[PDB]
Amino acid sequence: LNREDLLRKQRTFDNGSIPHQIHLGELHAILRRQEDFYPFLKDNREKIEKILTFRIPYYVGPLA
DNA sequence: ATGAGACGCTGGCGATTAGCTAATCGCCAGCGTCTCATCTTTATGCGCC
Repeated sequence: LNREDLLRKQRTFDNGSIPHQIHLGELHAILRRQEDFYPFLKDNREKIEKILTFRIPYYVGPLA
C-alpha cells in the first residue's frame, strides 16, 4: 500500500508516461515473427509501422 | 245524427370510483496530461516639441 502496488490493474492511471516506441518494438517483433507465414503482412509490415509512426506536424494543422 | 280533453322521489346521503400537482430538500454536477509553435500585454529601467 505504501509502495502503491497493491492489486494494481493493467489499464490504470499511470500509463500516461508510456512512450510509443515500445509498442512499435512489440509490433515489429510480432510482424517479423509472423511474416514468414503470411505474405500480405510481410509485404505491408512497413505500412503498419508507418501507421503507428505517423504523427501530424503542428505546423500542418487540420488536414482540410 | 259523438266520443277527446287532465301523465313519476329526489335530494341527500354514503360510497364508490377516479385522479393529481405541489412544497422541501438533497445531490451533484467529465476530466487527466503533454508537445509544438504563435502572438500580445504588464512591473521596473531612457528622451521636450
